[PDB]
Amino acid sequence: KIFKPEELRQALMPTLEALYRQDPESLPFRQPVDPQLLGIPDYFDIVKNPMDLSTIKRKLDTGQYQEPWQYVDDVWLMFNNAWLYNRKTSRVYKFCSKLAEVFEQEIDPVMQSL
Ligand SMILES: CCOc1ccc(C(C)=O)cc1NC(=O)c1ccc(OCCN2CC=NCC2)c(C(=O)OC)c1
Repeated sequence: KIFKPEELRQALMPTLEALYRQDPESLPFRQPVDPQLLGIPDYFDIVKNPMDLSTIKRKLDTGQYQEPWQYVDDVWLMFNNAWLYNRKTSRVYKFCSKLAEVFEQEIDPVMQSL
């Protein structure tokens, strides 16, 4: 099956917007982690493949995904980076867990429809 870029955008962008809409939980994920600004210079020593909502959105807008599972992989890369880097008591870690719950719920019916 070939998935056209606009088909993927129409189906998958609403699932990304569902993550963006989460407040407070999406706020640390709306832009790439800037380790200098945030005062966490060890970040890139631990997270080798950074990912965030704005990068995923740009990839959808520029047709960088051929298959739905590639989009899902990037969302999960974002989650796994945050669970890897952050302590389990931290805001970012617990916010990540909430976003993963939202995403699981949103992506399932969409995948059925694709
Ligand atoms: C200090 C440690 O922070 C982090 C550590 C790890 C990670 C990840 C993904 O692993 C992320 C962060 N945090 C951030 O990236 C971050 C970035 C910007 C934020 O807000 C943006 C601005 N707005 C809020 C203030 N006024 C208006 C506009 C936030 C935030 O607000 O989270 C609650 C977090």
